[PDB]
Amino acid sequence: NYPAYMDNYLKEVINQVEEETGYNLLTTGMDVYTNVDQEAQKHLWDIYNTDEYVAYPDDELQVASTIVDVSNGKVIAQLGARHQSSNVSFGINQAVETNRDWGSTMKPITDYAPALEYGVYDSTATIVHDEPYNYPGTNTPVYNWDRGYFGNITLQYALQQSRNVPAVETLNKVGLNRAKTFLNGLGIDYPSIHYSNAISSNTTESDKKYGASSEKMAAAYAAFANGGTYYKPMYIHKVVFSDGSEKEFSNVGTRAMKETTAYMMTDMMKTVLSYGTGQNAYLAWLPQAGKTGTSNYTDEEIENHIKTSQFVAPDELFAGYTRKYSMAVWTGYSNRLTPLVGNGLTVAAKVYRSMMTYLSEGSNPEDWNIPEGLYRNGEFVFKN
Amino acid sequence: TSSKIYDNKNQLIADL
Ligand SMILES: *C(=O)[C@@H]([C@@H]1NC(C(=O)O)=C(SC2CN(C3=NCCS3)C2)[C@@H]1C)[C@@H](C)O
Ligand SMILES: [Zn+2]
Ligand SMILES: [Zn+2]
Ligand SMILES: [Zn+2]
Ligand SMILES: [Zn+2]
Repeated sequence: NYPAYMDNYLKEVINQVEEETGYNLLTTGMDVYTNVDQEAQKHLWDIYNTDEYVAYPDDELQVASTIVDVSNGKVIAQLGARHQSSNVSFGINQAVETNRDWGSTMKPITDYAPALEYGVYDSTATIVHDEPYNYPGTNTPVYNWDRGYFGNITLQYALQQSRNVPAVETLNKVGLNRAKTFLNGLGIDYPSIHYSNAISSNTTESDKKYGASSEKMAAAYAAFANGGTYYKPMYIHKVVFSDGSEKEFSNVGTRAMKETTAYMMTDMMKTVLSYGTGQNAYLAWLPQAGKTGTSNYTDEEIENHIKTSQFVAPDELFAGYTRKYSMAVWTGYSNRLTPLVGNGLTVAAKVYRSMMTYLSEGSNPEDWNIPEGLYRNGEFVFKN
Repeated sequence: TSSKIYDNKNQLIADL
């Protein structure tokens, strides 16, 4: 027996124990010590399943999210579903599932960070281009959400307004192979990468590690938070075996980007919340950064299954981090063909706001310190 | 057969 709110977390623990030990804890007696902050995890459950924190449009709208400790990659909370009146033990955990499109949340990690890392751009003020534009080697246009084009704009403003053209063009300038390598360093892979991946986590396999889940995004963004080191999501701290043996898991990280890249990304993503698309997550007292995401339906889907001229989306996504924690939030419906509408598109950011409030309140929320190699200027940050 | 699971504060949370 075990509490219901822990069902998702335990399922990953079970999977992670046998990955490292080769032993399934359900068939072998062992005491397993985990990274789950029980109080935080309960609060996540409170947010999903009550009225106290978030105004949901209906009871079938789904939320999946993972919260990570930015210093070690310990997953401290995870809930893959809300309102589940079907108690089969250790079911599909949507929080580690990579089969929903993470849309614009791919931009910082696939496009803009690599461009800064490999020195394609030199500052957050670099004039980038929002003009009519085709996917390289194709006649298909990269449309913006409004079908409009802003023209000559700063990098910062591009990311902040979440424009598509500058993102895709940036992926072309970094190069597909170079970008794939960058994503790998952040725990994300594709079997094959394509230019549509500048604005989509859409993939062919997703049998295993391919694409993006709240789990992988939490881990990926955590790198921005800590000056650019990636940690593997860890659910288990220590196992003690029936025969008295004990195995402790130390969490070691890998340099995923230069500290200047991290800082510059953070500095731009601060504005997403203040001046941009992320304004439902804004908190005056909390130094935090983040990126929003709204995936879209296909050509086949708009024609045949989706009937409306209202703004709709199968998936709404937020990915934010403070100095201490990283959180990726996915929202949507089980059936992708049930579209998010009006207030439903604000859930993802409001779930983030509520959880982050809880976790950061009471500490001294530290801001980020401008590192050696960068200097301030007006609204923007420049290299040396 | 008998596996115990503890949170980050070492207090039992599941017995499987
Ligand atoms: C990314 O997910 C898509 C892109 N980005 C995005 C977002 O949520 O950042 C949108 S929603 C769009 C921005 N917005 C505004 N409403 C009032 C003024 S700005 C609705 C957009 C679809 C990318 C895959 O297209
Ligand atoms: Zn609470
Ligand atoms: Zn409460
Ligand atoms: Zn251009
Ligand atoms: Zn291709």
